[PDB]
Amino acid sequence: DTIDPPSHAGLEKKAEPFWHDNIRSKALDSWTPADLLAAVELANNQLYITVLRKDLRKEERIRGEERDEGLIKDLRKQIVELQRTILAQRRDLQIHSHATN
Amino acid sequence: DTIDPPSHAGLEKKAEPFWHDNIRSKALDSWTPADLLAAVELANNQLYITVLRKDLRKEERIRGEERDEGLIKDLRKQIVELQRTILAQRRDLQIHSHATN
Amino acid sequence: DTIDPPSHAGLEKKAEPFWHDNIRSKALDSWTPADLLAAVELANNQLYITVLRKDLRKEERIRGEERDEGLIKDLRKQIVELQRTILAQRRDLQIHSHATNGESRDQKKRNQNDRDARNTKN
Amino acid sequence: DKRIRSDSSAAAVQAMKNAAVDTIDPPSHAGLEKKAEPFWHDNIRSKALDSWTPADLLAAVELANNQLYITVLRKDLRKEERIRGEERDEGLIKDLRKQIVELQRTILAQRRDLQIHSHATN
Amino acid sequence: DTIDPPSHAGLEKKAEPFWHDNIRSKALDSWTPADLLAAVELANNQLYITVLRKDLRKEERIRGEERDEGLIKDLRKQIVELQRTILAQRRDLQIHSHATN
Amino acid sequence: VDTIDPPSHAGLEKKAEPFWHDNIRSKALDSWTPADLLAAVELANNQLYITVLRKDLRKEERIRGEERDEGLIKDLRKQIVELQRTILAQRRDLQIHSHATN
Amino acid sequence: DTIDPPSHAGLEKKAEPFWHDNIRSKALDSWTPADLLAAVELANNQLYITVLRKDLRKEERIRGEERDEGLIKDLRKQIVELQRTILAQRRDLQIHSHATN
Amino acid sequence: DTIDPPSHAGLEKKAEPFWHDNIRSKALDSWTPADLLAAVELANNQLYITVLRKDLRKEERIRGEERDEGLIKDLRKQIVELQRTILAQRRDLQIHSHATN
Amino acid sequence: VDTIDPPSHAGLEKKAEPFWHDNIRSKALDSWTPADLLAAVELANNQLYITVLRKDLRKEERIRGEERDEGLIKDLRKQIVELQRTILAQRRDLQIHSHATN
DNA sequence: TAAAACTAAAAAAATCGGGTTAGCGTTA
DNA sequence: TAACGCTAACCCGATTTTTTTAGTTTTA
Repeated sequence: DTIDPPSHAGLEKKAEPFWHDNIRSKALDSWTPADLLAAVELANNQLYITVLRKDLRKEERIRGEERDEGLIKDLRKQIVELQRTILAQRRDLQIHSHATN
Repeated sequence: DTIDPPSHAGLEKKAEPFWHDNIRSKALDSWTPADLLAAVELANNQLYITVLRKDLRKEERIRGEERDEGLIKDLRKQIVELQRTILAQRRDLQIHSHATN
Repeated sequence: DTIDPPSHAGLEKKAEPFWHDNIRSKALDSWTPADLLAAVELANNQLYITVLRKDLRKEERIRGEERDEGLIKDLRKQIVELQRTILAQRRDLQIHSHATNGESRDQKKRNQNDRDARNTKN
Repeated sequence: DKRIRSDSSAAAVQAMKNAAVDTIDPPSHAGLEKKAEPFWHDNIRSKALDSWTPADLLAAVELANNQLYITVLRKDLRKEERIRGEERDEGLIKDLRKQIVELQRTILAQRRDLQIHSHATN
Repeated sequence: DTIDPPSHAGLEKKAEPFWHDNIRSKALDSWTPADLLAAVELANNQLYITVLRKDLRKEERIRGEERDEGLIKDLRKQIVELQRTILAQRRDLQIHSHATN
Repeated sequence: VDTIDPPSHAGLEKKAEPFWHDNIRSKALDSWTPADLLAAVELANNQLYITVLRKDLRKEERIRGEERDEGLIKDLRKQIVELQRTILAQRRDLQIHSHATN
Repeated sequence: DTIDPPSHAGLEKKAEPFWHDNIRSKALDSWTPADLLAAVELANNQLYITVLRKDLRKEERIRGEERDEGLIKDLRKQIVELQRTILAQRRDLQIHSHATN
Repeated sequence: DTIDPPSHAGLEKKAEPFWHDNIRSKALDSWTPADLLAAVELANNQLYITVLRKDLRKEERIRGEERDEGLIKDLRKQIVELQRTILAQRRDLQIHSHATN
Repeated sequence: VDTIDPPSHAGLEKKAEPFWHDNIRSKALDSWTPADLLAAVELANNQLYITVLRKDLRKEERIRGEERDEGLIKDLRKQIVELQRTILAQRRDLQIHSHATN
């Protein structure tokens, strides 16, 4: 009850869980080839947030002179940029809540 | 009564109270798998504001030469950025007041 | 009647007056659990403006070499940013005037009648 | 549910009831500055008294404080513009000029949010 | 016939000509107390443009080493910012052409 | 007669009069309010000022060698675009843009 | 048949070809005096792009130490800014395709 | 079954898989010559994301003094810029989900 | 004759002609005004210029070691996105975007 | 060389044209 | 004590202004 991702698109291995969730959220007939390309980019981004968040939690534990507040500031911003991009991607595929019921 | 969060998404442990509140705000049938991924990001952010606010109140108590006005300025900005992101996330899930009232 | 704020959300103690005012501005049945979380953030910000304004008035009194014009400039900007964020928060909860009274054009007459009353008096 | 027709007798009662109570008093916790009261009274009188919610009144304090604060900054600016020679701080002059425009634009947004802009009142 | 400006608002003396022109541009009954406050800010800005333009013409006459191109650049920008603000203010009072034509 | 005269206090520059006359003729004379006429002075002054800046820019572009100031050239180019975009907004505000006049 | 450009507006001599094209693209009766002023600015800009592009092609030929990558970058940006301004100007005069098709 | 890309447009060789997917997502009669040019730019961008992502994963493996956090920051931003441009391109060709579903 | 010829003064580059012909054919010939043809030259020149910048970029990306200029690489990448976005605006302005033609 | 400050375009908020309720006098 | 004749308040979908934001330039 799913589709398999395009080979050329380059879905990361740990992103598959995310891919399956996105595809199941809209009628299977309604996925075009163009949409499936776009869905790879969405899944990759949803994965990448988990990776950056891990990086950030590490840096926040360090305390004293070693603590890099500049890096902390950057990781915080990169996480918000991804989150907002993901909202745009969802809207583009019409799998945002307004379009689904 | 509620749904359980996706394992791969990475909901932080102290964010569960927030997760439960968000899911209860809209009919259970109307949550898709894509929406549940998005709801993890919302809950994590609602938690993270409480964490930053604690950090800020600490720095504001310090007075004299030790007081870092640059860090105070940054924490204040990061808190507004999160707040505005949360409004966007709510709208995307249709759990903002207009959609529920 | 009112609602009590969520424990986990972390409403600051001196923010309670603000919380009560916001909740009373819309029908109690119409508050969801998601909205109540959002209402804590609104109340905290309405409090925090009063705190920054106090900080600013202090710095503006200082004169001479000690006067920090850079800090004065920053506090002034932070106050406008908060104010604009509060307008967005209000809109999100539908407790801004448009949502609690309707389209602008549908307020025209209501107001006229009041202006009229106010003359008959004088 | 629907609001009373502005035709109704009922409507004309509320209007007369309204103008008897001339104004509302500002929330204590909000922190209206003392010299801002004149501005507060003008804003409240510009729309029907029944139509002010508790949420709106909090927001109206922020509007009044800003309308006052413009007069304060403008005084500061006129002082600096008189100074000439080496003492003249063109950097501060530039900043005061910008802060005044930012406030002005914020005030327009605040008015619209409370529905006391001309479109809603005329 | 006209209205008199609020005392506390602080209409500058040389701004009165501008004040009178703005008030005459819409029916006298239709000015509320809130509008009159707002109209002071409009009149002060229409005055202030004339003041800055005088300052600019002075600096543009100076030539050689004394010429301050940085100040010239700033005065030019300040004049455009005022002009754009005045268009917003006009719209807010409904004395822009669309509302009066 | 054909036109209106500009408000004295507004400060229409002398060489801007040709522009003023063109703008006023572009909409019915009865339809000009006192508020509009103030706004129309700012429009005319800006339409003049573009011609002045353009002259300044063409001078600097002729200079070549070490004397050539590329920083000033860059600034004059930007100032001219900002004015042009402001003029579009001003026209819209007076309803003398093409959409309103057919 | 065409109209002749206003003298005071300052249409550049080599811009006339552009002027003629723009005027012919909409009914002659429908040009007001205000529009003709605006049309001069459009024609001057359409000319000036050709001039900057020539400047850019010169700089791109130079190679070695003499090559100014900073100027190349600036000329590239100035050309895009003009192009986008021209789109706005066209729309304002209602000689864009939507209005004429 | 498909169309062949314009020679002058310059579709990169490894982009062909992407090209085929995009063309198949809309009725063949409905592709104009202008659209086909635009579709080359879309395909090239969908390819180029895979290339940048590879570059980024390399830099993220390096640790110690050699690690360039500045380059890591830049690659992360360039990937989001491409992704947002791709959404605009899709909308322009009407092969986004709203137009096809 | 199923196309139009470009205005001489507009300055269509020689290698841009293939692009010009494709754009003109994408909309009914009667519907091209003289103003549109000027605008269409700018569109064609930009569609060409992307191919030129992309070639420049691929050269710089091959260089590795100390010679590699990451600053130039960053700039070329940005210039390519700016052009792309401008082209979308130009298409819409001429009504040869898919919505108008489908 | 990073931090502050500008600036288009997209996402959002307000407005608007035209239709439908439904209250409420007022005429009988 | 009704029935009828208006209007005000609300509603749906379209379009117009405005804010927010992603992204660039500037300045110390």
